[PDB]
Amino acid sequence: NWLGGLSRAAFPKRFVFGTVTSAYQVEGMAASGGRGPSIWDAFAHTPGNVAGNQNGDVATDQYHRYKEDVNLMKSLNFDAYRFSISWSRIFPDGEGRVNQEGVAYYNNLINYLLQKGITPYVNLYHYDLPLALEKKYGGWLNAKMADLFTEYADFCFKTFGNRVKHWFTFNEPRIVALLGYDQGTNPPKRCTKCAAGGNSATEPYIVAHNFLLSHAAAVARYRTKYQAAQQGKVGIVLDFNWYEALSNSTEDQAAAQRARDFHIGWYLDPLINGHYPQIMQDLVKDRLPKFTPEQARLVKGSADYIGINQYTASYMKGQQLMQQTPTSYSADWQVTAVFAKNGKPIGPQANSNWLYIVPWGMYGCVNYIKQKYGNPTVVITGNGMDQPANLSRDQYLRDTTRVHFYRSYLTQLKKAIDEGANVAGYFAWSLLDNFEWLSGYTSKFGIVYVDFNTLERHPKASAYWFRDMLKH
Ligand SMILES: OC[C@H]1O[C@@H](O[C@H]2[C@H](O)[C@@H](O)[C@H](O[C@H]3[C@H](O)[C@@H](O)[C@H](O[C@H]4[C@H](O)[C@@H](O)[C@H](O)O[C@@H]4CO)O[C@@H]3CO)O[C@@H]2CO)[C@H](O)[C@@H](O)[C@@H]1O
Ligand SMILES: OC[C@H]1O[C@@H](O[C@H]2[C@H](O)[C@@H](O)[C@H](O[C@H]3[C@H](O)[C@@H](O)[C@H](O[C@H]4[C@H](O)[C@@H](O)[C@H](O)O[C@@H]4CO)O[C@@H]3CO)O[C@@H]2CO)[C@H](O)[C@@H](O)[C@@H]1O
Ligand SMILES: [Zn+2]
Repeated sequence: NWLGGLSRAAFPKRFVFGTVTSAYQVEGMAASGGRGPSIWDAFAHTPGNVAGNQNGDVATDQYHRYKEDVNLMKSLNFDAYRFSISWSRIFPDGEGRVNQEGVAYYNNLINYLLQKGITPYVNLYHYDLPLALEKKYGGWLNAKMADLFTEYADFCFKTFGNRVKHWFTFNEPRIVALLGYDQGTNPPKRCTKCAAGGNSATEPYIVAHNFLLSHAAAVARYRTKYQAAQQGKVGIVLDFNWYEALSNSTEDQAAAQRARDFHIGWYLDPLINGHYPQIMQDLVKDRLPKFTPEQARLVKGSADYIGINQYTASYMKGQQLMQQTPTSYSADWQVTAVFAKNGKPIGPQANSNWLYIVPWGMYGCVNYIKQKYGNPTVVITGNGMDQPANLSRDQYLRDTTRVHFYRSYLTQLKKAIDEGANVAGYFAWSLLDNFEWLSGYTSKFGIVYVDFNTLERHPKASAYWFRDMLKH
């Protein structure tokens, strides 16, 4: 069957199904309703940065259309909606004055979701640092971010936490560290060779450390001030793509494990075990900041659940570990990614060049977290694939590849859960075609088509797939 035996009955009782967006990617009204600019507003408005010089000024205009979009998700039988609050929509300068119109938007959205029986899962941060904080403090390079983020988090807990019971602090700090500070292709565009300055061998580690410390401080505030009354939870969202040893050699198996440690262990070992992975300590040495015992104790156990964004997989080929002059976080891994084995590609690519369709990667990631980290509560916080630009409306709607993608990936997730993985929920990226960062509007991840000329929504085949699969 086109559902392939999948239904709510195929997953644990009370298992949560949702869709996901992020503020800058869908809201629009980027310079309206009192919102202050983020580092992404500045970046996207700079010619050459984004495909077609596009930006999120309007995006999908969810700001005005949110009731349409909530009605749609309810009609598709989803239980939950993961979205983010724009920090600069609440605090236009990142600190100080509150934008009451901004607060009103999120109240209206949260209240309508609950009215419609959709549980809000709320991210505090999704790449969108207030520009004022980047300029004044140097953003995530500054340890003061822990205080600044905590004050922002505190406001959100106070203001929305009587209704919001499922929080995330950050979205993919690895990608911020990697693209913002190693490669320098995302804001603030820092790297060794970059015009804005930087150092690809040191800054990604500083940035990751400050995300972990800020996460821990915000959760400490939640637990000490808000938890007793509000009785909600706070997690974090981490990207994890699977790495499989290219061969059964000791070298290749070590390479795959090294890649896992530099990718997900970078954050999970501090969050679960209170230290960075040993291999990163051994290889990165004095470039890897050290948690004090007090900080390690604040960070350890500070996530109530682990959000995982899972998309793809690759093979890893090893080498003899070498003494090398440090150049970048990326080069520190001492591995080679490989996308074919025995002459056959690991899988076909979606529109995004990095996204190989490899459903067994979902099983790989979830099983690995279960076995390595004491089976923590995991939520799949984003999974999906993209169509290219320039298709007709009807071609977008007949998204048979995406239907196959979800059926296969969810079957692999089911396999891991049936083997005992502690997965509490699953969220499809995305509800809507949206502003896909550097790809702008040239990458279409939605189960719902958005006509970017008219802003009309049209559910794709994959939307009706979810509706059928999720019927109560
Ligand atoms: O309906 C509005 C809109 O829907 C869009 O999506 C369509 C798909 O294009 C179409 O293929 C899909 O057909 C499903 C059907 O809904 C299921 O009920 C049926 O399930 C069968 C299954 O085939 C058997 O193997 C199994 O044993 O039994 C079940 C249940 O009896 O499977 C077919 C697919 O083969 O329906 C979607 C939703 O309508 C359309 O693209 C668009 O044109 C429509 O406007
Ligand atoms: O994109 C959809 C949606 O989900 C989330 O998107 C994240 C993904 O979770 C994350 O895996 C993805 O990471 C990519 C990254 O964007 C690429 O820049 C990077 O490219 C590699 C390249 O493949 C290599 O050949 C080269 O050597 O190195 C570069 C990196 O230096 O590959 C990784 C995947 O391995 O990034 C997405 C965001 O850009 C987000 O939460 C959401 O907002 C997205 O819309
Ligand atoms: Zn509008």
